[PDB]
Amino acid sequence: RKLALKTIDWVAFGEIIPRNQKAVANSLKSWNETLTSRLATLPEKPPAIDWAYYKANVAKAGLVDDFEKKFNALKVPIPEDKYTAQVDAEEKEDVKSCAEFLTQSKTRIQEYEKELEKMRN
Amino acid sequence: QLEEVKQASIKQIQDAIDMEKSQQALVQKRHYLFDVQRNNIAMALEVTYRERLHRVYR
Repeated sequence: RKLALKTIDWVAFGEIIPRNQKAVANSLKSWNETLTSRLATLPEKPPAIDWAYYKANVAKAGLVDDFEKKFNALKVPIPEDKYTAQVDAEEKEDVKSCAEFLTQSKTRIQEYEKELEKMRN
Repeated sequence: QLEEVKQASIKQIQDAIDMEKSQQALVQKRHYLFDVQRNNIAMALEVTYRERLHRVYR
């Protein structure tokens, strides 16, 4: 498993953030840099066990059979969420970055650009 | 006479430039934070499943 599917560019996230979090982005960038590099290394999982070999060749062949029906049944989970509240914070921070600031910016850039049509006089 | 007309033309474009860029900037990075963040998250959930298979097999 590689980087989580969503990829935003490393300079477009990494220059710009709300004023409330301004210094925390440049740290969180480096924290996500070490995590994305640290996770990109790993073969996700080992091989299986050759069982008929292990049962023949460990001459304690009945200790072996416990560990078959145990290991063949005993399956590992992937770790869970605890911080996808960053996606709700991202929808709220897009309502802020887009809609709230976008429409407010479109009336303020127009406040100047309508004064630039007045400056044509 | 000449000063004020050129002065206004400068000062207006000064405030115009930053604000269309300020618009774009807030959107793009912040959308660009989101999917960034969630990389970093999902990165680890597979490792741990991944790594686990090796660890338990050992």
